[PDB]
Amino acid sequence: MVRCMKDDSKGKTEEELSDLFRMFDKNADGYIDLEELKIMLQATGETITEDDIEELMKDGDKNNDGRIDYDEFLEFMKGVE
Ligand SMILES: [Ca+2]
Ligand SMILES: [Ca+2]
Repeated sequence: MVRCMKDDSKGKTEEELSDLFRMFDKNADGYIDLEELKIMLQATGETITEDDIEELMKDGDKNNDGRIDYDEFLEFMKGVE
């Protein structure tokens, strides 16, 4: 039958991935760049270099536009290896 609260629909769809994108973003505009990503990366303990970040954007970018967005993230996260 039909429920009220409906706590069965617990499927990890793209709806949940949309949040992961905002985490990486700095100002939450919808796109990510080496400069922006370099900021969030600074929080990490290890000392990453500007060159090391280029690798993250290289494989992270699928539209060869230079930045990463929801469409790119959903594609990058949906099977990185
Ligand atoms: Ca952004
Ligand atoms: Ca792209």
